[PDB]
Amino acid sequence: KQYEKSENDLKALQSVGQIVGEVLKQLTEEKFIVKATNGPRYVVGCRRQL
Amino acid sequence: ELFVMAREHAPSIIFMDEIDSIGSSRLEGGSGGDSEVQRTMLELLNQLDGFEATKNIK
Amino acid sequence: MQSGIIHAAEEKDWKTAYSYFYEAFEGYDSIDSPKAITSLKYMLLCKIMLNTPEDVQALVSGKLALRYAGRQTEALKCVAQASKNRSLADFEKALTDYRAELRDDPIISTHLAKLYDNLLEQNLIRVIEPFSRVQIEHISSLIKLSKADVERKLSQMIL
Amino acid sequence: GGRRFSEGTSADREIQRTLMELLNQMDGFDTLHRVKMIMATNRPDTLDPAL
Amino acid sequence: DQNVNVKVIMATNRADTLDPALLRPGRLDRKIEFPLPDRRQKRLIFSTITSKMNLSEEVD
Amino acid sequence: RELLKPNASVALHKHSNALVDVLPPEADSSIMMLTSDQKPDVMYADIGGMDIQKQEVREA
Amino acid sequence: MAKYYTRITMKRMAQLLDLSVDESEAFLSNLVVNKTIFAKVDRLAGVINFQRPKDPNNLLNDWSQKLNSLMSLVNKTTHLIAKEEMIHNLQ
Repeated sequence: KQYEKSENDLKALQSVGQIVGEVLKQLTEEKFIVKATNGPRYVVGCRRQL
Repeated sequence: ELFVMAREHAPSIIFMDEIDSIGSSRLEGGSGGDSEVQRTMLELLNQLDGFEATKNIK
Repeated sequence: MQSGIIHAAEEKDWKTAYSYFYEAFEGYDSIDSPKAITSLKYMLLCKIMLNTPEDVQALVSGKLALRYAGRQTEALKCVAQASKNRSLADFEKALTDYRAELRDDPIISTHLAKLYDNLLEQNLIRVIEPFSRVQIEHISSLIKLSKADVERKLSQMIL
Repeated sequence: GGRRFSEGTSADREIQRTLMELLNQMDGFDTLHRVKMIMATNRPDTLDPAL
Repeated sequence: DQNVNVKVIMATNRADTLDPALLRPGRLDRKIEFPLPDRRQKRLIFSTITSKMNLSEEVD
Repeated sequence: RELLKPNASVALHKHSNALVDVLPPEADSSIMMLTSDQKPDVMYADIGGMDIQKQEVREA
Repeated sequence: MAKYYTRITMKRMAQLLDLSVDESEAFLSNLVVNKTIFAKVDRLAGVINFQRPKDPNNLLNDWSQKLNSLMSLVNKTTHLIAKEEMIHNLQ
């Protein structure tokens, strides 16, 4: 039980606390404009699994 | 501040239009918020440095 | 009366137009003028426009209508009858006599053209839709015209 | 909810702005049907003449 | 301004709403005034709105 | 690089330092809009009144 | 019936329904209005056409679709074939 918990815990440890944002305008699927919570607005992509 | 910037990139003509539609307690300070500013600017600038008979930022 | 014409023909607000025409009618009853009869047309006209022909029949206000009775009063009812029947022919006949009335006020001319044309269009859509190579007798019969008359009018429509 | 004010503190510009929102929601492009509001107020002469 | 779009439309409910930079003669060519008390309008508002919702037989 | 110069949104790299592409001035907008949603309890048709005013709005 | 047969004569349809040509015509008039399936029916008696526009466009798109699937099929089948081919382990 602890093995599963720790293995899943390593995957949490390598993984950061990723930037949360909001969609300012979706131009198309491949270019989305976001307002990131760190400050600077970014152009981001999307994964196809969404 | 306005004089130093104007002086740096000189000459300048500072066109102060004193419509004086500001306040209701700035019209008891000089009869315009802008007119209070203009009195400050006028008296100071006349006298300032050599800029009275070397004045060129009107 | 006049605010109603602009609303009805140009801006297409029949509701606001109806309401205008009522107020106008009330004011007209004291006098006799050509203006008074133009008010009578319009109230009836709004109903026909709605495409309920029953309302037209329910509504009739005889107060200005009887004075002026002749061709102008009857026209609004005949047009309604025609819409109800789904006959192009009733509409077709009526229109020729009526052309002086069409010239007199703009509102009637334009809306009657919409109605005639609309009616032809309704009748035709149902006739084509399940039959390709449909018989001439069948279009003559649904529209309610003679065989020669429908083909002629159709020629224009194809174009 | 207040008024225009704003020949004073940074609080004064802030009340007029917040007031703008209450106006829209009541009716000014958004109409009450999806959300409904009852406002409990101490002094009704504080609010806007519009409100 | 002078675009396919409507130019900025503004409303003010006070004489202290405005700013002299906005106010300046040489910015406003147009002045839209607005009355509202007239006897005519009152009848017109009532009949159109009454007509919007359903008609009764006690309609006057 | 001739459609580069207007003031509009654009993309730059953090540290691969290139103006990689250009983007429409449309992008960058956090403002919402209701074209006619949560519809006001008025219309031009649902009044008849403010006739004198009906010319002043129509034009503007 | 309408979905399978692109084309039937009016006459053949009567034999199929076991109702006369005139009765079938009236049924189709009602059917097309409900819009359960589109039909074109003639009073001439020539043909009843179901799902045909009479454009070359239909034939051009249809023609392409059959060829497009086929290529995909050959490449997948051979992967399994490779296993059979080895022999002396099945037999």
